[PDB]
Amino acid sequence: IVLAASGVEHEELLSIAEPLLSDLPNVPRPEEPKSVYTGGDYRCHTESGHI
Amino acid sequence: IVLAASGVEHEELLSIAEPLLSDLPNVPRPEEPKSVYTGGDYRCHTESGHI
Repeated sequence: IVLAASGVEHEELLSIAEPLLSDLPNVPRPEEPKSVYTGGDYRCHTESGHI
Repeated sequence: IVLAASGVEHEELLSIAEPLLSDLPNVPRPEEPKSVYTGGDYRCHTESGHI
């Protein structure tokens, strides 16, 4: 998680977000899944109601 | 057009069906269309309410 402000001086948002967002428990980020690039082909002629 | 009967004497059937079909005009038969075999592939998933 990450906040991001575009018009807020840092002290305001920090003093506001510390009391609320400091309670989330600590857990180590699981690894990312795996994707590979392969060839392929896909095909679907439009509906006969459009031909 | 061809008439095919299973349990009928030929002469009676011919006598009945001669006055009705003999009047059709004669015309050369059009040449049969053609199709050449071509290996291909087809895929289409079922409606996704039944997976």
